[PDB]
Amino acid sequence: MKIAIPKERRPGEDRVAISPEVVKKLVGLGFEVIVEQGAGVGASITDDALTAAGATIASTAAQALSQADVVWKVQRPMTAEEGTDEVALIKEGAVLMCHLGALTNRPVVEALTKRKITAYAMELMPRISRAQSMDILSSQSNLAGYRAVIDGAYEFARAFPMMMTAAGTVPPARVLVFGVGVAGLQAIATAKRLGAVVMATDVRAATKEQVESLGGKFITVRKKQAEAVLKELVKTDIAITTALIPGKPAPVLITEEMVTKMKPGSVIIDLAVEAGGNCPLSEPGKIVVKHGVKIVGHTNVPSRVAADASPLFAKNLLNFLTPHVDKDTKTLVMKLEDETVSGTCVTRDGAIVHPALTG
Amino acid sequence: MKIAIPKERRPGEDRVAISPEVVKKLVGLGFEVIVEQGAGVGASITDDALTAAGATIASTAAQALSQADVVWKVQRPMTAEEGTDEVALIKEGAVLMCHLGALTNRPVVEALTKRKITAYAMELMPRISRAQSMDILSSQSNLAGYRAVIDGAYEFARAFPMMMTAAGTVPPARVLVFGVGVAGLQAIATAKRLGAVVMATDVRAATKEQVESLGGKFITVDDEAMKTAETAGGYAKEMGEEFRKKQAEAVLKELVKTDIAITTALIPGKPAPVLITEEMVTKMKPGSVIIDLAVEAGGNCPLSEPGKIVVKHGVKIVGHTNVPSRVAADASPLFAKNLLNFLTPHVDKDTKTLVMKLEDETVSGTCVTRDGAIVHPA
Amino acid sequence: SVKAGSAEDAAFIMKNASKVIIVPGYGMAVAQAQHALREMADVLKKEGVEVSYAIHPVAGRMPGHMNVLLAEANVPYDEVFELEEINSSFQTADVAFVIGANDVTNPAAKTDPSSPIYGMPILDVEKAGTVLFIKRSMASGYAGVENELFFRNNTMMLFGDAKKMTEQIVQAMN
Ligand SMILES: NC(=O)C1=CN([C@@H]2O[C@H](COP(=O)(O)OP(=O)(O)OC[C@H]3O[C@@H](n4cnc5c(N)ncnc54)[C@H](OP(=O)(O)O)[C@@H]3O)[C@@H](O)[C@H]2O)C=CC1
Ligand SMILES: Nc1ncnc2c1ncn2[C@@H]1O[C@H](COP(=O)(O)OP(=O)(O)OC[C@H]2O[C@@H](O)[C@H](O)[C@@H]2O)[C@@H](O)[C@H]1O
Ligand SMILES: Nc1ncnc2c1ncn2[C@@H]1O[C@H](COP(=O)(O)OP(=O)(O)OC[C@H]2O[C@@H](O)[C@H](O)[C@@H]2O)[C@@H](O)[C@H]1O
Repeated sequence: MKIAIPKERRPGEDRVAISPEVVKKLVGLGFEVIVEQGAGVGASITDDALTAAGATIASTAAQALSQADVVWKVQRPMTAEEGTDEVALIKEGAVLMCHLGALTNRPVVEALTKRKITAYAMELMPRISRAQSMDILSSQSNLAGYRAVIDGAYEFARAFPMMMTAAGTVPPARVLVFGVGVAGLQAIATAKRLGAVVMATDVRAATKEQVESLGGKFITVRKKQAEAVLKELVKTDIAITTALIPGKPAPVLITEEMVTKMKPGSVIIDLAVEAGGNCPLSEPGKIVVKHGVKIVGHTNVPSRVAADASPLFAKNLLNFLTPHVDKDTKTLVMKLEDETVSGTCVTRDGAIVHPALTG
Repeated sequence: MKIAIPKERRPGEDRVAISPEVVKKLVGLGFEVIVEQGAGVGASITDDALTAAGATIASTAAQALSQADVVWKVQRPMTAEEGTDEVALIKEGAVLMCHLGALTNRPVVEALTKRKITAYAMELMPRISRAQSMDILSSQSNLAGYRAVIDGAYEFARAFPMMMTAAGTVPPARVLVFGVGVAGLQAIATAKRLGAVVMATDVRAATKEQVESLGGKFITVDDEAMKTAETAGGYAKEMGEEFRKKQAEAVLKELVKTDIAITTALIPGKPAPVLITEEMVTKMKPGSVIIDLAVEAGGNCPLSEPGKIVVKHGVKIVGHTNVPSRVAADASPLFAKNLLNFLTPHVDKDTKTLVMKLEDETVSGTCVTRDGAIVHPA
Repeated sequence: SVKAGSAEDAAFIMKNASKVIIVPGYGMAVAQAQHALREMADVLKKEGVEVSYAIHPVAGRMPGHMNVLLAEANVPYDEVFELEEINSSFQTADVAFVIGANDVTNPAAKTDPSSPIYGMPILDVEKAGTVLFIKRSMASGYAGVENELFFRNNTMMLFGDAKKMTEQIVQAMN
């Protein structure tokens, strides 16, 4: 039984679905681990590091995937419509585990189904305590929240902390985090430890206590509490927007009228830019300046932390796969009664099986 | 009595030698403060805020400097030889206060001398306690220390802090700061803030205690040779090749585990000492980052190139020029305050005039030329 | 049916311990009790007692939630341990000082198959001589289930705010 991990071919993707640690666990389970040469370079994982953990290096993607019964990768495989038929490289009857984007990308699900590949879309992992260790949404977005603050501090022309010096005092940076999910919470924590004053807002009620549990202040006081948001936004140096709703466009939280009222030198980090942005002035993969405000909209923020993101992603993959390996006969049998298997399996043995995708 | 502040024209310079607060103080001393239009854009200081503080806005650089009998600048004036003759815009007889770089830029000194301009070089501020408030080197390098960590984190593909997670533990980053002067202390503090384990080293013995009080661990190399390391002004000296090998060996243990190496070491009047050779970067992990803050002075790492990020041996070597200007909106108000503190004691109140007391060692150590005569031995 | 307790009672128990494992959770973050917690550790360590911290991978409400707050209170990394390297030490522990944690310690995770937390690895705090829970009420955690340990014989509940309790616990000590 062979498992294979190719290089990520999508522009700007530097993560890889493997680490030296996870290679050791896979060989211990009975797998022959194969990975394409150069696959981990973006994540600071050399070919030498993988071989030392028990992996074999294939020189091309085709050779890596040719005989593999299990395929791990981070982003969904490219189809022939995208100009590079990666699904054709995957062996017929094989198992694929990755961030598939299955509900918004039916064509890749169809194409895999033609080759009778069983595909598990990791983003559809059920939200149960048992599966927190298998959850790629949490692990990857957490590092994005951290990154958002590092990117904000880089683009900002003042220091985050207050500094009392012989020449005078410079005040702290003021940060406003919109959306207090996983990314939002880590952004608050990273902003606060750097010495910034940190405000936050969110529609969910329980989140106020979460903001306060990191030393942030929640923006509080008929629907016009946008006044209270504006009052803080006008004083804000870095605004980090993290609000999304899967399968839908991101909600507009900072309008253009709102950015005109911000002070010059201010920056907005729009982490929701791939779903249309929480700010309409944001543009994928660009830093635009409007009304004296930098609106930063990098794509694939987890890949900006590829070297920590890759070990975590591969561990999520490992935690998902491990319960289904029976060494008694060196095979994987994915138990169907397992909620993690049924909730995540999109197609199997030449037919689509997920309720949301079936015709 | 007019004081004027033009916009900085040198490529990449976003700082400005003024702030709203400092304008107010200057008006109270009896100055008409004239700032060039758009001079504070890079420092996020608007024309309107300067105006509200009591300044007048001038449309061009020449128009701002025309009637000004004192001028404040960040970097030295460009000469005709450099592209645009700013020295020519300055009125004859006026006094110029700026980061002049007088010792390594004699051409600008004579050009100012030819126009009878009294020039005060702020980098030559004497090393005394009472002049700390006037010291532009410490105010700017302190912020460069902070900025080095932000630049390191930005170029680094991992996170700084330890985080226990459901997907596993992300370990803390390991940071090593070479040279623990003003910039190095702030680098340690900022790395610690972000959750890094911080190592540091220096030739001066007094620095071990400073590192430890910030929560860092000091790398001892030569207990005996570190005692006679400081000088009259609190600076290091040329240690020699023997100590350089001793240092490289002791450092190796941690440098092979180091994720971010920040080098800040300077020696007055000399090239920056080599602390991380090309051979030592061969031993560093892939994805590691070196921030060479001494790059304009030669570099603590010879692979550094000013204004560029060099990639070699799987290691990013970063050598941004003018690091203080990467924090221009904090650097500017502090630079403006350095100048104010230097100028304030010499303002003869009830004559609305500026009499720079010659007996003051703050004035004598700083003055490079006056009334058409180069005064300071150089 | 719960053996309740106070600041004075809890201070005897830990001062007469050769080893104490601190188990921080969400409630510790809500109360912002990490400064006073590390304060309690300094007093324990000064007596010659061995102090460590057991960090569950999902303690709090975000990854590294306990880590950033402990780092803010200046607790050294060498004292902080992840679930997998500290779980066996609970046998050798005289007390497990559970401060604002709950789901993280709940044994229904490996006993009750119909439980929402079933399959989630937990910190084995019950292996210690005694367990001290700091929380305001008998209310559940995030998962919304009761914890058997609350009404266990060798458990002591410290009902109150985590910062205030710990502060008061430091006072009873010297
Ligand atoms: N870490 C993460 O990224 C994620 C974690 N979770 C879940 O959250 C849970 C975290 O576990 P755990 O850390 O034990 O937290 P829990 O929610 O299980 O327990 C927290 C306890 O703290 C107490 N508490 C709340 N406020 C205070 C206060 N001010 N002073 C003293 N006590 C207080 C509560 O009791 P009382 O009200 O009586 O005081 C409560 O029982 C897990 O179930 C995990 O799966 C969910 C999503 C993300
Ligand atoms: N118009 C809006 N205004 C403000 N916030 C919004 C809006 N629309 C959505 N949000 C917020 O944006 C958020 C961040 O984006 P998500 O990727 O959906 O966060 P996610 O990690 O998927 O959900 C939060 C999860 O993590 C835990 O903290 C918590 O237990 C919860 O299960 C959510 O917290 C949500 O409340
Ligand atoms: N080979 C070397 N190895 C290690 N450190 C070196 C070396 N050569 C110089 N240094 C160190 O590099 C330093 C940083 O550069 P400088 O700008 O020259 O130092 P500076 O910021 O001016 O600090 C000097 C003074 O300020 C106070 O912080 C401190 O009390 C000290 O007296 C000094 O701390 C110095 O000890």
